[PDB]
Amino acid sequence: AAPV
Amino acid sequence: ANIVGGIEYSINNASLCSVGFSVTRGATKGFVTAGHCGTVNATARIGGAVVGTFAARVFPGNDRAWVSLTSAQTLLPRVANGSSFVTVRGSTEAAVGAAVCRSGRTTGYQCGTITAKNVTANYAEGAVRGLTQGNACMGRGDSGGSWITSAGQAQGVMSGGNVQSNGNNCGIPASQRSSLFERLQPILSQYGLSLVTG
Repeated sequence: AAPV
Repeated sequence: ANIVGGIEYSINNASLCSVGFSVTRGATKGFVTAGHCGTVNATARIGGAVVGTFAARVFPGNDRAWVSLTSAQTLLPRVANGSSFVTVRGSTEAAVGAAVCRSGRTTGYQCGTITAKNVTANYAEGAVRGLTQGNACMGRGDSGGSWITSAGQAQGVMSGGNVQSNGNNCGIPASQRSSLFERLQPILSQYGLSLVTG
């Protein structure tokens, strides 16, 4: 998961 | 500038994010967005012009912020859908299984359903807990942008999720997407904000  | 959910803004002349929703805090105009988009006092620009500054933020742990705007800005109860708009009516929170759409400057207006609540994202900066998951696609730059039902109930603001190598998750099937938003209700109560509605 990554911000966006 | 006219403040519409989903439109681009820049932060300290550097990062780009998307507007969540027009709000007021008493007489102060604002918009909600993602916390990871800016630190307190960072300068927001739209259309080349300064529009305001980050008033408050929480990220990680949560992923929320609001930008405090000059009085010259025009708050609107609207979210971009192409060149149309979705009218913002309220903030009734939809259940798992509901249809929902999101709006942002990279992938535009995308729709899907709510698939899970209370999801943790293990971002490099730290965990962000309590996020709602949908299967509308999204990509880099959509952060902060509106999540809203068709009937105008504002759900939250884009946080993040399973970005693929192309910068989005639009190229994988819906069943494989994790597109996560910060719920709107805790943002509104934390900061004492009211939606602008129409």
